[PDB]
Amino acid sequence: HWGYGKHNGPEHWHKDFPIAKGERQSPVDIDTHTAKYDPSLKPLSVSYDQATSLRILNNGHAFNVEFDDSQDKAVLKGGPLDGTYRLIQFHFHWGSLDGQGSEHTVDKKKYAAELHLVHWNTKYGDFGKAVQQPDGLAVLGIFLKVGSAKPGLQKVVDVLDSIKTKGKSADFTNFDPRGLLPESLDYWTYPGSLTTPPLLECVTWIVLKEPISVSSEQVLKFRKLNFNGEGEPEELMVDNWRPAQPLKNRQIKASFK
Ligand SMILES: [Hg+2]
Ligand SMILES: [Hg+2]
Ligand SMILES: [Zn+2]
Repeated sequence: HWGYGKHNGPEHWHKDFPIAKGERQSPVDIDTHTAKYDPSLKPLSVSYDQATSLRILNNGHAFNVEFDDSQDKAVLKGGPLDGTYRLIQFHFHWGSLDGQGSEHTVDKKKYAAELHLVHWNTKYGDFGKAVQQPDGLAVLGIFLKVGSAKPGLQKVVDVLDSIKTKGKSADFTNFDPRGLLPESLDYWTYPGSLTTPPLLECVTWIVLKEPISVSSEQVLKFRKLNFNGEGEPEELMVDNWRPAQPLKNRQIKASFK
């Protein structure tokens, strides 16, 4: 069962998920001097005002904040995207130290964490169907640096106690993901994959240039979570990130000059 340790971590995934060595795997290093401004991108539309969060869940590898996605409540459109993509869940990847934790990197710089807001292409009807398509998914990726507290993140931080171990969930309604956005919507975009098994190559990545700042205390609370389920040897949930993968035959575009 895949994880992030020595015996079941990213170096092992290809054995059960051969696509791990595929042609459009994620994450990737974003070489800022190789990415090219793309004037054919429309502005990005992040419409999260009617968002309907339901629950937070520790899934053994991270925590998902889940959303009701049966209607166009929280949606991503515009930018490199055709049509409407519905928010289904968000989650983070983080490190054991501030010097690591992000999945994407910018000129090889690792941020302390990365937030992924996962959306699925509404013409495919549901999420399961979206993941059979090369344009099924769009992930908004937002870097986290240690700094000032992010007030919009505190609700999440405060619930972590109650979902310490694998399989625990807690009610998590009326959470507003807008509080997790940086001021600018400048981004890089490339065709990629999910960064966890089964590593399906269904993703349009939209990675914001501007990181959000979180507090040391905020990040510290992420690191108190558990990989293991209740009553098992304690393995702190830390360093749940896949390192950068071969760019291969791919182009990263900027939305900004
Ligand atoms: Hg897991
Ligand atoms: Hg796909
Ligand atoms: Zn992720």
